[PDB]
Amino acid sequence: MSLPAHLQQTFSPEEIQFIVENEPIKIFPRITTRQKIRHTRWQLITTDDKALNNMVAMRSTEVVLWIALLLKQQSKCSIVAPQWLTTKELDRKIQYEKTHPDRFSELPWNWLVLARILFNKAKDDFHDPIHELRGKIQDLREIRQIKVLKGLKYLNESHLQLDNLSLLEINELRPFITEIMDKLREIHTASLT
Amino acid sequence: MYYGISQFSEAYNKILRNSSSHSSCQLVIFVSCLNIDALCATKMLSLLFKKQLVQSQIVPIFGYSELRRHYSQLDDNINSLLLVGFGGVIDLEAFLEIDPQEYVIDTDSGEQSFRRDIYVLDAHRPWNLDNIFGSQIIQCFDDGTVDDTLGEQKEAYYKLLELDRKQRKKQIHEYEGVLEEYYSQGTTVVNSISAQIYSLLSAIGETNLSNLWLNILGTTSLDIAYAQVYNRLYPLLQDEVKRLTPSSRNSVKTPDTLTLNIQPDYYLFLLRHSSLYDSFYYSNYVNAKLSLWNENGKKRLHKMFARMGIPLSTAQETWLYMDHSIKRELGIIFDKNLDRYGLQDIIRDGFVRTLGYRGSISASEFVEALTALLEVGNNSAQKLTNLRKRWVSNFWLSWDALDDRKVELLNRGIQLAQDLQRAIFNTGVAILEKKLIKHLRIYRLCVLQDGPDLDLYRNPLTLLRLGNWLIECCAESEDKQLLPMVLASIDENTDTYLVAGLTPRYPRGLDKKPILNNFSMAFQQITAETDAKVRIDNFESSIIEIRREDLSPFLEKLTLSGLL
Amino acid sequence: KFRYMPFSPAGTPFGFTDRRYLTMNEVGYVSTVKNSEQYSITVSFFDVGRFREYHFEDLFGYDLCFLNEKGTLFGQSKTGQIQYRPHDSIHSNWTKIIPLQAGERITSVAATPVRVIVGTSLGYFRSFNQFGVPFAVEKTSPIVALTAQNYRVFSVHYSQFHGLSYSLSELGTSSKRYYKRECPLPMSLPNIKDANLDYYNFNPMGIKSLFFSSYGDPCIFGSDNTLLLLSKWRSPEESKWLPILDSNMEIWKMSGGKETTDIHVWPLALAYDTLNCILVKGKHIWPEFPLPLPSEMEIRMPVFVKSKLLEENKEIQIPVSMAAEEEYLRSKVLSELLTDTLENDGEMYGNENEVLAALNGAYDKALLRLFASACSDQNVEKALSLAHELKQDRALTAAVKISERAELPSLVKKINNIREARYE
Repeated sequence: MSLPAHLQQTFSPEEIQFIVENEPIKIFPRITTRQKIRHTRWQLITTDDKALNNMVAMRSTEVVLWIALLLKQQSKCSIVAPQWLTTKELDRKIQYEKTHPDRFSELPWNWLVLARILFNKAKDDFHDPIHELRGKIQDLREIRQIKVLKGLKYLNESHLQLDNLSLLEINELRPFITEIMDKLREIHTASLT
Repeated sequence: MYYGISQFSEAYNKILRNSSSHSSCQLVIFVSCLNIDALCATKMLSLLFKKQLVQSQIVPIFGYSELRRHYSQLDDNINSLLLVGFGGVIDLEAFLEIDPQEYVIDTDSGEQSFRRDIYVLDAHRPWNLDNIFGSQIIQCFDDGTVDDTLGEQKEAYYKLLELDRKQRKKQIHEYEGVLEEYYSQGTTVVNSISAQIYSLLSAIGETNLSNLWLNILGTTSLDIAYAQVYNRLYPLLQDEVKRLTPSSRNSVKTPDTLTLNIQPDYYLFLLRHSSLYDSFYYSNYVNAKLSLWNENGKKRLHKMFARMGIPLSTAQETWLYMDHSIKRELGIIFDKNLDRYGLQDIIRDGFVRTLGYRGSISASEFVEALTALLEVGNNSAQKLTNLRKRWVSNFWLSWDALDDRKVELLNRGIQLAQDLQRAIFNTGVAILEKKLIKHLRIYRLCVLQDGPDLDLYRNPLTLLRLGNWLIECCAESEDKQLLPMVLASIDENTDTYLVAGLTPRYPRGLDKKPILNNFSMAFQQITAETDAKVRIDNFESSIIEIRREDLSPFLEKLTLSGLL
Repeated sequence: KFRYMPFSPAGTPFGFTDRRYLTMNEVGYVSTVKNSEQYSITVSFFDVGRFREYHFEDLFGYDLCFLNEKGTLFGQSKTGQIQYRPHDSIHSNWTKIIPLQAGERITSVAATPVRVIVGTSLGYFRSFNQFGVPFAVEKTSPIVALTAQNYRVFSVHYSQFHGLSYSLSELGTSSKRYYKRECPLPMSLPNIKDANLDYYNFNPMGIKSLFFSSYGDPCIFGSDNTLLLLSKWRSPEESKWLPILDSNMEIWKMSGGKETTDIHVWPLALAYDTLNCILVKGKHIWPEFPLPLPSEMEIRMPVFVKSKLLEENKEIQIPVSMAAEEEYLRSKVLSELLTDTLENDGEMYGNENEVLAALNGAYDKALLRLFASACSDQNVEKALSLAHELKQDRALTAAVKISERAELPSLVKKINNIREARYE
């Protein structure tokens, strides 16, 4: 039809990247665009223009992530990793995960997507050594995958609750969880008078 | 002179001003394929224009006939050209059929400007004076040659250009005499084109380890044939590796650490990717010292491994699987033993890159892989063109193998290089066993009439592998006089011989002023004199093609030529 | 007796390595690499729109540097070689030698748009113009550090026979002034293992950096890890040094109250309200060649009683009285620095008057948050003092509302007297 079959009820991983690229990120500019009191200007229509026309080299600012990546593609920026991409905060989340079998830890919805973007595009901007960050992103990925496999023993006619599951972790499971719960509902509602 | 080393930033800023817009592609790079240095130069220069967001097109070109064809059809919006690796030695203004009056704009004032710039990145000499002085459209880059070497030619060029009877006879034949001595010099390469572009990146402030590796690769490709030039540039590359390498030492290996060390890089064939035995057996230099084509030379090789104390069964193991004790002791084994055979010159320091856990490659081993991709990576006008299309198609295999994301294509290359060097060797022995090198007083002749997988040698580079193998072999023998060598090979389908003129060279350790390839004149001057059918269209103008029956008449007049 | 060493702002020792920073500041950083008995110097910029990085090989072995927005100045402390390299390269580089006596060394160098300034261990002070023409030779107490920003110059002097002192100058294309000459400097020298001694052999004074804030008020970051900013200096009879970061306390606070030894601050610049710095981690105090991103520490007045923070935490939570006391003090000092800049220099971004309006807004909200504690403890007298310092007539309406909510009707009447007095 008008929409391809592999998109009919879900997002492609590239559309899940596009959604995450709409978030604010903190950067250190390597250009001063700010004009002194003593020139081209941004004029955007989907995001706050007033943050970019006021850059000063090495004073941090927030911009939308797709502009930070476009500036970082030149030497013209550096991307400040969020506080949760630190070897301290990842190791507290790994401890939380091991300590609470019944729940996922309070990682932000975009954590796998943003880790994968910044490890490829901003590999030099981490304060911690990136091989220990990749190592702990994998340690978190694997623990949450066990907790997901435990959760699927409970597919149901009524609902599930999946509190801190990432958007990328929901998006891989969507065409399985919803397709099976749909047949459990059809088998159940068929039995009713 | 045209753009000296001090002023490459002005030529680059002129490209940005003229050819940067978000509207259109405006920049064209013509690159000679079949040249690794032009490849590594153009890779750096594309990573630069990527970072500046300059919309550009790269066109690989085989030879002068395709340069005219592609130039003839450039869209008139294209206002900067880079000619990377060719065109310095031809009159480009005459050859491309430029008249600057059809290109001039905004002529006002002691002033001109033009709708196109043609920047020539070339390391060959002798420079054509009508490019270096005699044009405002062509814009050569220089290593320093013009100011250091051409001052008498500059003066002679202008006094002759101004002078459009005793006082005239006394002077016009002095200045034409200076130009007539300036031409009637043989061809030579005097710099790497990649070290020129790295010195431009050093002026802009763009240097990093990726551009430095491409600088090391481009410059290493010279070492086989222009050793005298590699040794000038090598000290300058050592300084840049130190400058860019980070603080840490006794560092833990991690998947992310690139390390670009300076360390022992023995003058052996594909050591880290082959056995320790094949490393010696297929090395040009080793073959030349041991006379390794004939079976007494092979005895000298086994007798050396036995004396070094390495079993043949170990020497033949693939270098990864060869044992941990031999691979660290090897520096001591060679420093003890090689001197007995005169192989002492095999000890060399070179550049070795290792990325993460994927195991080291030296700059020497990497150019052997990249050349093997150019050589074999995949009605006579169709029979040439569908072959020259193949050599343009191979350029993009070598290009993609410069990317770290594409190690499987480098690993294709490292296998192909070992298939080629084996075929070169199995042909080079046939030449030396069957005595096919004839001594013709002025030069040495070799002509491959028939043989196994002879259909390789129709690529100009593969003919030059066999050339460089036969040259090393002769250049180490202490009785032979150094003479120019002519190497010819038949294509049975086109019915031509590919003929290459080769300079000899001094033995690899002796330490003189250079010697120059004057076949580039001798072939033109004999061609102009004869009614024979030839092609003189290759960028390395020491290489020509000739129809089968015309070859013996051509060589018959080459021996008479006073130009060699 | 004491040994004079060459200084450059934020520069680092070689340690066990073959490379170090000659300097860092708001413009960029410079590093030198030892390269088989000659050196290679790379000059790098934090603004890549304005400046293009460069490098050269140095035969002379320079160990002093000063980098500003017009050029880079290099010096060789032991031979008196100096070189100035303008950034546009339309102007030529120039080189000169200055006359050192036996055992004399260049201790520091600086540059200004019109002058190049050199100070030596015998306290000679040599000015050359921007093109290398000698303009003066003064003699002073030996100058252990120099800095400039535009036409302002700030120097720190030390000798066994004089003690620590500073001078502040504004040399100009015309109307040259010296604001302070050799006034005493209230900054701690170190308590004179190799983690510290490999640094104090390289920099005996322990000045980690010397800089002007982005608004041109002098700053110094000493061996005591405290950032001191000079206030009100444009009028010398009212000057004071303010300790605006105790960065040891501010680290202990963010590491959750662990006494933390593996972390050190390395200062680069004070943009308004915020120290740009590298947080270094490990057993050496100073950063390494792949220069980490400058972190940002927000300035904090030293009113944090560590023992009270310990008992209320046993992530750190700060008692809301202590937090209001800091925001009131921090806002009072920053509003005075802006106010004097806006009155003496004028704005450089139109925002500065809207910053000052927003900053007064955080001062009155901090005082009202203290007035609530004074009402909770029914100290009507303390409350009336807090209400009297309050700025906006519209914020004083909140004081009377709080005093009614607290049922302290004495404060209601007294505050009504303040409204009329300030209206008149």
